[PDB]
Amino acid sequence: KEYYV
Amino acid sequence: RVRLVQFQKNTDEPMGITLKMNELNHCIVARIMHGGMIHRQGTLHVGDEIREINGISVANQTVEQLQKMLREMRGSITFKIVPSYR
Repeated sequence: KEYYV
Repeated sequence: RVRLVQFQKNTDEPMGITLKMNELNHCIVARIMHGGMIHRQGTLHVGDEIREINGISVANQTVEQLQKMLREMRGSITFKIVPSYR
């Protein structure tokens, strides 16, 4: 899954 | 093949990128929010692989640990990356 930073 | 890049994180603004792990357990820049901090500074581009953050190896970190580490970090930040090519 994608992860926001 | 490996490049050292630097950027400045001096506010509470997010980096404005999304990360993903691929089949080799490599940390890949998946999307970059236009107008966000990384986009403005030009530091990373889609498909780049992050190897180290301030000399800290990404390989033995979970995605949550990386997310937390990056959210809280401030100042001059160095990434060791494997760049993608157009």
